[PDB]
Amino acid sequence: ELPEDPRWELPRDRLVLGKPLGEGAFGQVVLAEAIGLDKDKPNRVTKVAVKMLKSDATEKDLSDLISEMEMMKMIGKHKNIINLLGACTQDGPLYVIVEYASKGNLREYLQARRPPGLEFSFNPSHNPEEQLSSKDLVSCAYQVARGMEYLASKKCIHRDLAARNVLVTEDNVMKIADFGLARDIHHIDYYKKTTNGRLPVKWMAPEALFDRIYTHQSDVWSFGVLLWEIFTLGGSPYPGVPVEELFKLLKEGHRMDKPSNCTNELYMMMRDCWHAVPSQRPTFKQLVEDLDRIVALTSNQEYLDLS
Amino acid sequence: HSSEKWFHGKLGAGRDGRHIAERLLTEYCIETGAPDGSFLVRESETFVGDYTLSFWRNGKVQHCRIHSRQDAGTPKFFLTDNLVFDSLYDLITHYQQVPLRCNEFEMRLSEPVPQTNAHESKEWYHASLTRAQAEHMLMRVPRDGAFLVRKRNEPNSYAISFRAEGKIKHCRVQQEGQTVMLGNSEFDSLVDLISYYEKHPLYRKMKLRYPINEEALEKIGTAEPD
Ligand SMILES: Nc1ncnc2c1ncn2[C@@H]1O[C@H](COP(=O)(O)OP(=O)(O)CP(=O)(O)O)[C@@H](O)[C@H]1O
Ligand SMILES: [Mg+2]
Repeated sequence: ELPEDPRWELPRDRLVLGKPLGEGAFGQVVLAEAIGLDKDKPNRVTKVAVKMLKSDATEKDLSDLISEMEMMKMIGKHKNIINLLGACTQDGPLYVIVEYASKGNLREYLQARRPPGLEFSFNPSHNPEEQLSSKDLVSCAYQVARGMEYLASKKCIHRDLAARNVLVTEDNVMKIADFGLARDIHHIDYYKKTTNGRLPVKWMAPEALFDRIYTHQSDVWSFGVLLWEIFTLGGSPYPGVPVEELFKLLKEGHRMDKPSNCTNELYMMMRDCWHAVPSQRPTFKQLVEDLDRIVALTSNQEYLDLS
Repeated sequence: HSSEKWFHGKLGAGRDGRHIAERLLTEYCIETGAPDGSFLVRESETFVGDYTLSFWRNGKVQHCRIHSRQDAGTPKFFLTDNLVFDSLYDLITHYQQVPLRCNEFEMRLSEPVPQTNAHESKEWYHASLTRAQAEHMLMRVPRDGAFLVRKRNEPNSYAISFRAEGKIKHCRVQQEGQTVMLGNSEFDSLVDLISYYEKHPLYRKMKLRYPINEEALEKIGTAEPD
């Protein structure tokens, strides 16, 4: 029993757990039904997702989940950020209740939209209407940029931006999730990892890797990797390269190659995000604006020019 | 905040929002002999999160992007870099009095446009369903309040099929130009009519609470009685 919050705390019995949706080393998300989430609609059932610790969770993991929950309350609502619905903190396991993304994580979303290939066809010839276009891909990068831009304006670093952490809703809206590694840097303008532990190395910028220095600049690096993930439709960053050799590769100025079927500007965008000088990488405000233009230009949909 | 009006929101459940808005403004203005400046504000398809102002101008429907920015803590809306508002309302309001300066010429938005296609994406609405075909669906749902709205062959007319007192009962709706009539009652569109009776009683205090469709049956529907 820790500090309850009348603002988010929800009666533990107004939540009916369902099947798993995704797991990890020590943590799990399960679908569920929330009765009367809104006080003015006590009987309306809302499909939701609930995050919780596994059976073998440690003390440390619990504090990470507490933190994760506090971070989501401090960050606020945004079109492209998974929104926090409530929580169960008293007399029992901590439940962080969040919005349900019916199409899963971005990695899975993209892979299920990959082509059959020439001379090959799909069985049972699945939805040919959901096969994504070049316009739809830029739109996904744009949406994530908009969400990161908002997150940066709130003086926060995610530190775990990857396609597996971007959820896709029913209407295909990108929602940045998994704030368990996020940190507030309102006054300091950086975070320095003191302790040790698990880290998504293939998505981390050199300085965060070697010097343990985190900023919006390292998030932008991760975003470069995310872009690669998007344009390869769910590929794995630095495929086949052992992590222990990744260190050597980065220290020597190695960058991933251009994903086939990807304009040169988008590849240049990835390069900028991977700039060796952190201060030289674009900020999220620049990425949104660039991506804004490309979306306007890729979707041949004409609008009124007021200038 | 936005309370319907010219504000249509999501069109086609996220599918073909521009196209759906063009046919909605074209056939509507062509017929009603609408003046230039007729408009509606919809969600943007190209720029997710932003809005779009679609309007009628010289036999042609044109779209204008409404930028939104939620960084200054307060939301911001604008069409140009020299003018900004705290809400879609103050923004739409403004461009009703003051024109829209572009490449061609200027233009003050004139009058709103109702949601004439709003029902075409709803769960309860069916375009081609026979009465028996409808009764069979409501027969598989042993409840009171379950319903749907089918379109009939007769021009400008729809029926409302529902389960009152454990028995199938139908209701007649007639399209009169640009208004829907439920007998003596009159509304702006099917969706405004269903919206109403989703709260108020439609028959013996029986209210439209449970839209019915194929998937709705996969949640309630068994095999049919008689
Ligand atoms: N709201 C949601 N809707 C649908 N699926 C979700 C979801 N939230 C999470 N998932 C699924 O669970 C996966 C992992 O979720 P999340 O990233 O929040 O936990 P995590 O990766 O931190 C577990 P660990 O901390 O052990 O590594 C997502 O990639 C997705 O597959
Ligand atoms: Mg994760």
